[PDB]
Amino acid sequence: FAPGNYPAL
Amino acid sequence: IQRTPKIQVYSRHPAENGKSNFLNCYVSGFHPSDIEVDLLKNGERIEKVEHSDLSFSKDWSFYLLYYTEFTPTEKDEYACRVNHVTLSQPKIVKWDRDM
Amino acid sequence: GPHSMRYFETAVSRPGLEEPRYISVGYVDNKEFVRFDSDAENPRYEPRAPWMEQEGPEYWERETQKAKGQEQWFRVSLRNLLGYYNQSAGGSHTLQQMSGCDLGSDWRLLRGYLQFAYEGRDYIALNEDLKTWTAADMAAQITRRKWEQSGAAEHYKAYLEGECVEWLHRYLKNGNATLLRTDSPKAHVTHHPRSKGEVTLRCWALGFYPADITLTWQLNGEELTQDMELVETRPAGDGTFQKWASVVVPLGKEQNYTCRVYHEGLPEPLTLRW
Repeated sequence: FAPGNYPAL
Repeated sequence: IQRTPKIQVYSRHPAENGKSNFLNCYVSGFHPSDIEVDLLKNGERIEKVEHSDLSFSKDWSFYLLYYTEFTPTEKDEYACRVNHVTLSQPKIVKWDRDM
Repeated sequence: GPHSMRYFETAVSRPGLEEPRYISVGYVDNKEFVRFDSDAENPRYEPRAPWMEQEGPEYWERETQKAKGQEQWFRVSLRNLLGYYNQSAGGSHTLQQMSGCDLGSDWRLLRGYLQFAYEGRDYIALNEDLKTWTAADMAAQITRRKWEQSGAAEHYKAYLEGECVEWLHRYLKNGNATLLRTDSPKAHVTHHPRSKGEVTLRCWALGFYPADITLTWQLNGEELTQDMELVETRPAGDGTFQKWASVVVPLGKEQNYTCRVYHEGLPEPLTLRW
């Protein structure tokens, strides 16, 4: 169950 | 960064002439991922050769596993050739069964 | 013992193309159960594990959809990353990420994991408190500055502690037979002449699962740490692992040395010699 990064580097 | 690949040539099971085994070349600890790996038989590139998809470890270094179905013989020499940007020249590693 | 889930994501930019290559791989107890590759014909997470087949279209759909989201995330980040390190053009770059959660024998959370890396080096990692960040270098600081402002950590923290834990329990329930299994190692010793008055002794351990294992050499008592080459555990190709340890023993004097193998499925430490 993958994660989802929203704020970019 | 750049990390030279670590190479391990070995058979899935302990070798036994006339008996079907698997030849693996575990290339690991390298970076970047762009890598070139071949399995050799008596110095010739073995055509049909599979390998894991690609992954990396805690230290971010990548690792694959090249492999092929084969039947060891007393005189057949097997090796793995690897090329990475870290290598000035393709690094070959002989399969030392009696290891 | 412990259990875990990990998602190793890799994005590699490349010249002449604006779509970096994205490869995400999920593991359970360090075992591939899902994979996604932006270079495949029809990108989508694929089952890499037998117990993962029971997942319905809804499942794969959502998962794939997320991967699509990550690609953009990595496409962007890679871009900003280029600016942070005042890097040039038409070069190839790599941004990786590891996410996941560790669980104890009791299936209760132990650690939350999230950390990225640029060019094979550490960049930014969420600390074990799941609240603060640790920036490897100056650049990474800017990302932290921005990530603290957005309060991103709370979002990842939630995932790491809720959905990560919850979904691992499921996979563990489904992969019961595969994952929670154990294969005892099978050891043996080999001899070879190394120097003039010395000999190389190799302690072999084969066909064991999980990978974790301990091989030690010792002179009729205390253990040994000098001239003791221990090879990096490697995959056998059939799901089991292999590893060995060697030690430069003086010729003639050899049955004086012994090696022990430690491993889960082992009722008691394998002990043997030449």
